[PDB]
Amino acid sequence: HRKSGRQLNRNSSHRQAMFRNMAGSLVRHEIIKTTLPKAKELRRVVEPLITLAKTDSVANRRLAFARTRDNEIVAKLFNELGPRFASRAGGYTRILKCGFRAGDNAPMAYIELV
Amino acid sequence: IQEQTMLNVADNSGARRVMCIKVLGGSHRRYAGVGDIIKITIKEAIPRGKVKKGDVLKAVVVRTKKGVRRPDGSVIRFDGNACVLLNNNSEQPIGTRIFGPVTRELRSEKFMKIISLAPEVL
RNA sequence: UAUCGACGGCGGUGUUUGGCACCUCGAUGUCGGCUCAUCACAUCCUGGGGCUGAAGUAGGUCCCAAGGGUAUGGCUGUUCGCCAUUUAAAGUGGUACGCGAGCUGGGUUUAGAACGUCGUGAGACAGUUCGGUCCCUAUCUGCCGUGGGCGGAGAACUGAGGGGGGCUGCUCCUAGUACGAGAGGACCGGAGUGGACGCAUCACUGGUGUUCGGGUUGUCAGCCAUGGCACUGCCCGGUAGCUAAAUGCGGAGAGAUAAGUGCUGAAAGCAUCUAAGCACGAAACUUGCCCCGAGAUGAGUUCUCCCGAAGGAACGUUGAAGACGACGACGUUGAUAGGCCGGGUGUGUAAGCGCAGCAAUGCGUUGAGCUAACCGGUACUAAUGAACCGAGGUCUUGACCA
RNA sequence: GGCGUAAUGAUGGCCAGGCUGUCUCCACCCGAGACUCAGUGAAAUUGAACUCGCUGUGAAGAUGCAGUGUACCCGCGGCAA
RNA sequence: CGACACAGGUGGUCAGGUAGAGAAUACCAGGCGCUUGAGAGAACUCGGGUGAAGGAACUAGGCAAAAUGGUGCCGUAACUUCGGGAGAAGGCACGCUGAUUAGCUCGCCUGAUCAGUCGAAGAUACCAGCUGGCUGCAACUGUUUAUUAAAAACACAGCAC
RNA sequence: AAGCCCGCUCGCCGGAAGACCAAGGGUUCCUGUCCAACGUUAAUCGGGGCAGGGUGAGUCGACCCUAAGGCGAGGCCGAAA
RNA sequence: ACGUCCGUCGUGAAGAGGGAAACAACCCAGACCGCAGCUAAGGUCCCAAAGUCAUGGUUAAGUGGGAAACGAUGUGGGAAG
RNA sequence: UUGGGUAACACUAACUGGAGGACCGAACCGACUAAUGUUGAAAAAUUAGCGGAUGACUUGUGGCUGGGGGUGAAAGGCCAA
Repeated sequence: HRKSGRQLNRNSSHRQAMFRNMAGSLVRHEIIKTTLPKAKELRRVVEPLITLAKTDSVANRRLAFARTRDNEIVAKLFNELGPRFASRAGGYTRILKCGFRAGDNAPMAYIELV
Repeated sequence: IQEQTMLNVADNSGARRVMCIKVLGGSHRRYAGVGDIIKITIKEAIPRGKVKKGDVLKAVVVRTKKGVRRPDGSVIRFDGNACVLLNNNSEQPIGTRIFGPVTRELRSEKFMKIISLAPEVL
């Protein structure tokens, strides 16, 4: 084999996809629940997304509504949740894994936004 | 270079192109490198004067497409392929002048007369 | 009697052919080739030798030898043939004429048809020709590799035996000289290089990428900018890495024999290589060297771990590991992974605005942005708790110690 | 019925230009799987025994005859004698 | 209908819903997700898309694959029942953008002109003849083994008894 | 409750899985209550099991007639379906 | 040609037991039961049960078993010029 | 049909017209070479190619002819797998 790259749990398409959505979920509701590879890569769908969207302007707000198709939680990312993370670099919205739930055995935390 | 291949001439015997037949002292799946004498049968030339177009003679490959590496590590590659016709007189070109550069290992150790007529040396 | 060698006589092999029907036709479907795996020798060149129509040279015939190498086309379905251009050599035979529960099917023994021959004829003819199917998820056994246990376990090692090849040619220092009227035409050793078969490694050269960048069509977000979909739309290019027409490395020597060359010395007080003894003498033999390897029955070793506790299996986070299992690192005495920053890279000129321009989009501001499956710094985030497998120092019996 | 013959014919053989892996030799990737896990769950197939090895013998290439030696258990994957 | 909720078979109407050379791709309307799942970047195929150099050398046969393969202009051989063969062959152009001319009543119709301009590629994204020569046979379309042969087999107008 | 239902997001089809019908099948349609049996998993779902309800035309179709053709009666033939 | 047809022998037939390593036919010898003794096959140093038994001799080859047309002062013995 | 040359026979040019069991084809038709499949749904299907394509065509329904039959452009082909 080779080095550790991304992780296509399924195929190619099913693998930009998925990232979007369940990405705008951590801005609409400070609580999300996926699996193991869960939002570990969604921690990326958000920041990138924050920053380059930090300071309000034209060459930033657009990049926002490009990955996340939504007007509700695209403006709230501004005027809220920033300026709200001003003097803070990184640590945007991490999370500690949680024990697996019923049904499909798969441990899942709860993204959350600190 | 293999059998039934078409290469250009370097000497002035009246021949233009050449159709490689086989090599002398080499039994492999088609092959004929630079410095290896091979019997051939020219294709395009002067059908008069002395029966040229059709006769089978010997020649020495001088330039080829394949790239050869040198002690330094650099590889040299040419456009097409060329050769020089030789007569019965132990390794002796039939033509008068030769066109095209030549290698180094094809001088001192081996041929000393072909170099004397070589207008270029890489 | 120095190649050749009749008549005749005596044998070996059984590759050829004819072929005495006990074996199979309650049927091991046919030739050859093809493709694929396994187990050997009555050989052309080279090497070492015997005879010589062996003066020398050059050849003829025969023995030995596989060590390396036997890599190719045109007509025909054809097998063993017309032939062509190379080749130092490019032998032969067995394996149920090895090999179809591995392949190929081009051939022969089907339904059509054509043709000749036989027949009045349908039709026929081991006569020919065009088209025409050849199956199965192996249970057992065998072998090639990988593991779990058993002889109390973690870690680090050893390792009987098992597997292995070298050959040929060119060039330079010495020959178109020695020899011979001429023609013609040979020879240690030390080195460089040309053809080839054997563990890896790539920095250099080169081949590749649904990372990435660019062009562009349809369509949607009104247009522009910037993007989604045809699971990179299509077209062009391309880094790491793996790879390749890439690169680094791959003994000598020693010992014992055969053919053969000799020593000493008898049987025959001579002589003699032998008959006892003995000195030398082959690319082959053993070893050296590299690879595999305790299911190598001499089936191993070591230390430490259960002999009431001096550990270990399970677990958690990741691999210089990996199909399951295993293996290896770490678990706060932490950098293992991610984020952030920086370093090292891939592309190529941004948003906006000014003046641009009718516009496409050409300009200036930007030799500007955007992006990454490398590395470092940095623990900021994420590596807890706790349970558990668990024999209990088995005997008969030599010295030393007390 | 013999000979011969435009156009046409998925008819048979053959040669050239261009092109192509068809071949000389061959890397990975993509979709859907294989390897493992939850649930749902047949049908084919077997005289008995059965882990052999080295020779010999036999209709002169049988694991099962003769003489010795030897053979640890189970499991996964393959190419398949 | 075929034993079964078997990718088989089965008549008519809607062929002007929107973009092009069309009852071709993408997409409203309408309908639907009723063609078993989860984890790991083996060896091991079938399907699939082409390779640096050579290139059929494979092969019974280039089978398979590929290539040419829109439109407009120029041009086009042997042969011939002069009908044809001929989109023979061969060669060029074919993007976008600005400003215009011509035909017509007009088209969101068609044919052109001048200038500027970008890419390797302009029919840059939906099909799609490769071409040529020799030879055997049958004339051709058509007919023929529904379940391995469509072939030089059969038939046919014509000729003859 | 991974495949019953709601919302959003992401897609498939378009002579087609769209709409209206013939033949044929036939109540399989709708509602309520359930599921032991059927649905190649589960099911609080069903074209499944049980009990009800639904297809109210003179001008729709049947009903009527006729074509190829067929039948019965008289005529004529050992005999006669 | 894995015969037709005669002859001798021998087996398959209707044969033990047993040796010959194994064996259809070579050698010896013929089946009630349980049991005792003594012999045959063959074997008798050990595994293996029975004498490492008696007299004499040969070979030295380990020959102990394929082997031939052909050669030999290897060696021993005998007769004759 | 028009115009032109010619007496005519007829010819040439343009136009008109557009046949032809003709060629490419929507829907599709046929189907040479291979692989897959071969306890396929079962009475023969899938994939990559390949050739031919308004008529003597294709198709629904109704009806007629039957076994030693008929029929048959004869293949021993067909007459409910």
